[PDB]
Amino acid sequence: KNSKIFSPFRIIGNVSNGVPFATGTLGSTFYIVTCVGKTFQIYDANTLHLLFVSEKETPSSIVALSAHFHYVYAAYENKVGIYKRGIEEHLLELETDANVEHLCIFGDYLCASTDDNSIFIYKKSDPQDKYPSEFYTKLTVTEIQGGEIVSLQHLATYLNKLTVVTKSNVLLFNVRTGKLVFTSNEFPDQITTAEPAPVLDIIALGTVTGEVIMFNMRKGKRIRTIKIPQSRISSLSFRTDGSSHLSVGTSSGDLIFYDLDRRSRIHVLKNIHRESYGGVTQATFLNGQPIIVTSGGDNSLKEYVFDPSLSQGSGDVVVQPPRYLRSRGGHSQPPSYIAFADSQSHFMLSASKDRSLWSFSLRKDAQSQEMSQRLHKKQDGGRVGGSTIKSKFPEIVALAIENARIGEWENIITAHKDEKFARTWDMRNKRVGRWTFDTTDDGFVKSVAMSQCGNFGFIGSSNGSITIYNMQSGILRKKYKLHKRAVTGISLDGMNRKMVSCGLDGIVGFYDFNKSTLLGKLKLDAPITAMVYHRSSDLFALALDDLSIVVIDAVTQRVVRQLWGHSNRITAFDFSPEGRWIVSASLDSTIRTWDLPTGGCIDGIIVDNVATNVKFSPNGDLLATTHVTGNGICIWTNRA
Amino acid sequence: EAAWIDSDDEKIKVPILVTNKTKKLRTSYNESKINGVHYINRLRSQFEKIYPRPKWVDDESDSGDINALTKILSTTYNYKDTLSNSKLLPPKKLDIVRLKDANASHPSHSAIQSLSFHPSKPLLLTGGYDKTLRIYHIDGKTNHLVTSLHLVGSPIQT
Amino acid sequence: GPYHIKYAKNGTHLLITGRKGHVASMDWRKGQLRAELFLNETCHSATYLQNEQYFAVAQKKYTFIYDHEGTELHRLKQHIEARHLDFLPYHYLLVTAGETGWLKYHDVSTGQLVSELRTKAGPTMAMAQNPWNAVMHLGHSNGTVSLWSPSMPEPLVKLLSARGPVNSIAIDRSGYYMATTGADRSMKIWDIRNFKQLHSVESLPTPGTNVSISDTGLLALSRGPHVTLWKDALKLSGDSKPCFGSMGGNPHRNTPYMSHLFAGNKVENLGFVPFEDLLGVGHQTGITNLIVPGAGEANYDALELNPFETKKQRQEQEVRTLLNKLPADTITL
Amino acid sequence: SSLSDQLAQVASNNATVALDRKRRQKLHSASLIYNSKTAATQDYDFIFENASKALEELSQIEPKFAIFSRTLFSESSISLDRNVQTKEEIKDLDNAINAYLLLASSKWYLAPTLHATEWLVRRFQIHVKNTEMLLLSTLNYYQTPVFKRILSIIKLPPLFNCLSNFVRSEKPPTALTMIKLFNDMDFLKLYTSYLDQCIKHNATYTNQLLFTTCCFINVVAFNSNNDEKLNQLVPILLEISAKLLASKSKDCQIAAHTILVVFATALPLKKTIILAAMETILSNLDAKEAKHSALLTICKLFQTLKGQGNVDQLPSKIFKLFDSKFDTVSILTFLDKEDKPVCDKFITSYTRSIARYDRSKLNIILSLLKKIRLERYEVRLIITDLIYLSEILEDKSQLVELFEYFISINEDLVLKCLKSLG
Amino acid sequence: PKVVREAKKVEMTEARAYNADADTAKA
Amino acid sequence: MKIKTIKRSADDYVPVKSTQESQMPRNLNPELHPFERAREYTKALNATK
RNA sequence: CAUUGGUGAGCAGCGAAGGAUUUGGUGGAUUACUAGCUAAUAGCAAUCUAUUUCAAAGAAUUCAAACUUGGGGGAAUGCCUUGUUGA
Ligand SMILES: [Mg+2]
Repeated sequence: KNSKIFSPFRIIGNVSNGVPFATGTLGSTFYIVTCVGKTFQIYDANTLHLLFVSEKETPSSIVALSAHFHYVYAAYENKVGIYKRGIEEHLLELETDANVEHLCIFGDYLCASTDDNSIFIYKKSDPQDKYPSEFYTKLTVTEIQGGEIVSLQHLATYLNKLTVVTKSNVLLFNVRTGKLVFTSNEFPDQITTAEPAPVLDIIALGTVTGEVIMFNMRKGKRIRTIKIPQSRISSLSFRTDGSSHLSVGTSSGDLIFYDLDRRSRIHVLKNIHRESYGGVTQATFLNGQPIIVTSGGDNSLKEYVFDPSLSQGSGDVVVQPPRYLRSRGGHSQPPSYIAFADSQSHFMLSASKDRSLWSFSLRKDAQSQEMSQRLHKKQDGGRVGGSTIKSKFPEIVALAIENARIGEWENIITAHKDEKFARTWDMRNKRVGRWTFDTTDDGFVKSVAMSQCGNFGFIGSSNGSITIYNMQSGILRKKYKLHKRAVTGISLDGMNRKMVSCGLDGIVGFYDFNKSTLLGKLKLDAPITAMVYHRSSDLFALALDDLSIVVIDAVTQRVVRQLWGHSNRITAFDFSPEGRWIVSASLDSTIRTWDLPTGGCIDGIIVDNVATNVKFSPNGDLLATTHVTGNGICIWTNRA
Repeated sequence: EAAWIDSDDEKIKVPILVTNKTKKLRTSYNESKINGVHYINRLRSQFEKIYPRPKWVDDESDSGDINALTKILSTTYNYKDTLSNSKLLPPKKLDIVRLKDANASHPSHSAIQSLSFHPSKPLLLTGGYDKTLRIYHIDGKTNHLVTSLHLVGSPIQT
Repeated sequence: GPYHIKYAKNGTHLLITGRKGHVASMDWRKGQLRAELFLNETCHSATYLQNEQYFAVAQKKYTFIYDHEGTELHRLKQHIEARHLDFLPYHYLLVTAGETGWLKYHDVSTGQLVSELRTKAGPTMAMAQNPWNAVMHLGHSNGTVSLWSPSMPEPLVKLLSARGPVNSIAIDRSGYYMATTGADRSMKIWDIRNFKQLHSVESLPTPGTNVSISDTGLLALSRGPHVTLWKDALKLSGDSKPCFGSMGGNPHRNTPYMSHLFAGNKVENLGFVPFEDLLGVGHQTGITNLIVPGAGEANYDALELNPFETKKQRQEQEVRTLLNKLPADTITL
Repeated sequence: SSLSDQLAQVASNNATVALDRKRRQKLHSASLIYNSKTAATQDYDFIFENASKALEELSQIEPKFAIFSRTLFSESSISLDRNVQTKEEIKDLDNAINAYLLLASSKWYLAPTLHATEWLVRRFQIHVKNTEMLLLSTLNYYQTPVFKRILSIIKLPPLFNCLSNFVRSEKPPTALTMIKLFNDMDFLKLYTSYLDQCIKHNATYTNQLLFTTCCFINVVAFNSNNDEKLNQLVPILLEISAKLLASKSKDCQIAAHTILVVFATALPLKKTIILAAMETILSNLDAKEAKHSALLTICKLFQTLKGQGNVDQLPSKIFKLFDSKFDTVSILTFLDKEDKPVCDKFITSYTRSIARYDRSKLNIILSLLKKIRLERYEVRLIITDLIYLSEILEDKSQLVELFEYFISINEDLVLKCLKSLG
Repeated sequence: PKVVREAKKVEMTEARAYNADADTAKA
Repeated sequence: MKIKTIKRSADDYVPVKSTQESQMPRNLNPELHPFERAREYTKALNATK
């Protein structure tokens, strides 16, 4: 499973996996710790710039995250790790196979709750020690005492008491003596969230049937009850800017605000996060400011701000609605296609099954941007035909990009699922272009290609026709008709002279683009699934249906190499920039490197998730691959 | 009145001066160690200084009545009756969605002079000066053509 | 940034000069901007002349005199690389010093260089006017403080008040006390009437960039981002020595009267508001005024300076101050 | 941000400091009774003398004004300057001023209020500081000359931006622009808070309710096309109606009736909201004129219901309340008058309510059905219930008579109900 | 003119927060 | 604690009446009036001129 | 007859709960992502400042210091240099 040429680098395009993020304050500034699968990222609350990432990938997925000043505690399986600046400093290993669920740190005590309703307490070896390491004691809540633990919390001004919140009721545990100080009355509804209020002795509890309870621990009595019918609470948080506001997040993807003083609703933010991915998994008011940070399972993190009231007097009643401030995001579902935008490791295009196309920056996450889909007005002046309700374009099946003419006109072509035309995009403006290319044979688009000069675009139809357009004006120039089955690949050499095509019928046609003549035709035994053309060496490889990669020299029109060994279909493959290697992935969950001079496999990997795409950087320093699972992109460094 | 009492607090004795933050708790300069009950009470007073006590916690508690109208507004977020149950369509807003053309499967060569839905079956009939009777199976997604009938020299006015 | 700030004598107007060349003159109480220049040059300091109508700016190599609206009036070719500017109001004399180590007095009214004196001690590090006698105090790299008058080619007095360069100098209103900070992390309070050193705060946490003395006698110190104030420091008694902390609450020890920390900013210059209980602070990101009770004189004398002057009083005040202008040679110890 | 923008903010904060003579001339020249040239010449003692006399006349009209003689119109108030006061003292000052503007809201037609208010304009500079309260109290006098004088000497807040053009303009603000000002949602929250204070203080008067109702009614009219914006109005203006119904003053209640009706016809609402709406209407219904208007509102609200349960019976608690505030004889008079509005859906729900909860009124059902013609479905529902009554309830002479009434009218439909039920 | 709805720049302000470290004590 | 600052009553120093003359406060502290001897000499020289 | 001159009155065609022109404000980018403050081998982040002071170290006959001037001619009184008188 360990490559001798490649090694993991990091994952691009993930901001949050849905686990509740943790907010930490250093001095005046704040930072947000978000979980990404087996590692966490730390963003600056001011600019949402990445600062640190976990040095090593955790063996198992992270379940809980808590941050106190420099130190960050990350829980996975039965181990709680302590991290500083993204480097592990110490590992806490619990003595029970039960997996940790929740994590609370107050004072010198670290409290870990396992799924078996057992709470483990650690203590600092020295009062001045930075983090707890020593094992103090174990507290277990039995079914008679209460139900499953919902979350651990510690209210302010409580000496060595831990407020254990269970589904049935709330409990108060004195960690120092390990004795149950107080037991709450049983509640009718199942509790799902707990948030300490800025007031004393009051903890906000959220039920599964839209009830928010301002339970008073000192009195052991209810103080208030907000009602949210037909909703499920997922997060609670209080505004500490001197205004008594409460933000109640819900699994449906809504965020409601209540003004406790006036017993009124300020506003509701609808569909900030997708309901399919858990809605508002976490929403936290920044301590003492009107900014609220919200997250969800849709791979996005947002910030909203309350502007000052617009009335000089009675600023309390006239509350401005929350305003979008900033955010970072990625794909909600795994990317379908990828490509390297520029010669350097500069930018990377990604299109996913969520119908969104993104331009990702390898060198700074802040630079990553979504390519907008707002259309140009037609040159003719006729009205554009489209549904009034705005919907994203279908999934991108194929993509081709060139940079010979970036900034002068369109330079990207994309093919869509079950769509009879290919759309154009402009990388410089980062928006859809103004040209649409039709196959003109009632056939779906199966292949797209661009000439190196950036003047022509080739569209391969499912009915066997190749249409050639001009990118500058989007006017059709030539149409080639040789294949009777779907064309699965098109390429043109650097000199814009010889053109090569491949189709499911198994024939590879060789064309002279200047003279528009058929130089020759080659029949292979099996249907051809994909094509990669190497312009520097004039060699192109074809992924045949019989689980082979056939390399052909366009100059002489003969098979030069044939590669065998894959046990299933070849999802994708690419040439190395120097033209010496081919890296291919297949459904059998492996990536193989093929040395073309010798025509043999020199390296092999076993990936847990099938590699749907593989792409070398033009430099050759980085290899990027995408998998059937995971919203991000896996980046590999080339040890060669 | 406190529902619970913790005896550990009365016995424990903490030093204040060890750390910078706690030093502000001292009532006099001479003292250096205070028992737990006083230590908590000092913390509570200092906590209020960080977060002032708002009005809602103290003065207000929930624990024909005129305020029924106010209460019902709080619980309900969508204040319009769901039009699904109502059998009577709204006056000014029409909920209309377009589907695929009926003629897309097999186009007509003249104006559609007349249309008719079959009383029970899902068929649509079109006639025109093209002198043809084209019947379509209106399914809303495909609309394929069931049959046709050309009537020579018989313009279809209806 | 960074920004150097100088208030007018009557405290009605404010002049800020960015280092990159942003000069603005405004009436800060009523929020009215009089002039704003965006000279694409390196401005070091600026000062108001007889009144708010004219101000002078020390640019890269020459000092420029400007009008109320920002129109240039003169380019002072004779002043080269002036870094410090001061105005003797009664004498109508403009004073400059800089890397040339030349102290030049310029008469605004007549436009004649009254006298140019060679300091012979290299670049001048600090400058402050003694309002009582209008004798200029210059600090140098060798740690000496020299007192100058237009009519003497050589300093009236030389005082050794530091073992490194003197970064700043400040003089009380009465002209009786002088405060000097040096690069040796030392602050010394001097008695300039008799030339007797009173206090020596030998060790400071960091070198003090600036010092300023208010009308009431408050002593201000700035150390990078810190701003600290002491009250009654300028006294001959030993107990009045500035101290940062009292040992066991010793009543004799003089702890700071007030403190404030500009978290990420290195303080550029300190100026007390003339007749208000405020302390102006210039720093990298702009200007800020700190409220300092007891800082300013409560009882101004309208005959000399009036914050509430109208324009008609101003133009009358301008002429009569010009009529009884004191001659330059009158300046003596 | 540029240096100019920050200084502009500094200029606004020190608007009333009176730093120099020119600033004093602008601030002191502002007046409601005197032109600029004469205003500048005046002294605070002169202005206070007239105001002191003016407040005395107001006190005769209404004793409550006499209290302000102790606080705002005292001889010591002459030396009181707002700028030198601390934050706590200013808030205390603003509470007194805000209270006065409420009393003066109804007496602006009297000349003394113009002289009583001049003291606050000159001394406390309310036209610069408390501009929002001053405009709101005088909002309904927009066509009067006094409002024109207020607009001239006043700097408009951001929310009152629509009135900017009518500053120092010969024409008074038009009724149409007044709708535009109310159209803004932030203004409605601002006005609602002000109107809430009036309800708390019983400071309302007829002219305020008339003007407030019209703008509220007109706002719904302007947003009738926009259903989404109507949805945003429901939390605010219905919440106002709840407060208005709480006022013991009958005029306030009638305004709530006027406001409530327009929403129901403008926007269909849940039967839960309509049911709750009645309970508030009937809870505090004491004045006869309110009772007349209320009953008109009750029937209109049901008429808008167009969903299953459109004519279902009232809940038990609601029915008892309605009967107490409206006896059967009263409604028989209501159905008697020829000009009765369409109320059949309510009568059907009321009719079915009688059968479920009261057996003694069954004779009243017969009388009601004759007076008002019910629609076909409503008749069918009534027959369906009365069939159930016969099987459960003992057969009575009145009960059979109600059937006999249906035998006379549309005998065939009576069989249809019987066929479906038994 | 309708009500101007401008989005003013919002910059952070230092805010004091309670430290839970004082909560723990040892016998 | 006990905090008090200089506070100027604008009405005292800027008269409300436009016709009234502006008040002229006086402090005879010598510290506010430097160069007593030099100023009187020049006024003597100007009078002689 | 031609306008590749302006202003209009209408078609063909395009055409999913509308289409077009202009514009205010904020947010993210425009260099390659190792976190805030301070008296910084650590504290703070609720700051301490009731240990923050002492000790030690630290002073070139460089005791030199306009590399900084628009050209021509001078400079009474100044200022620089050199000598000189008398204390
Ligand atoms: Mg714009």
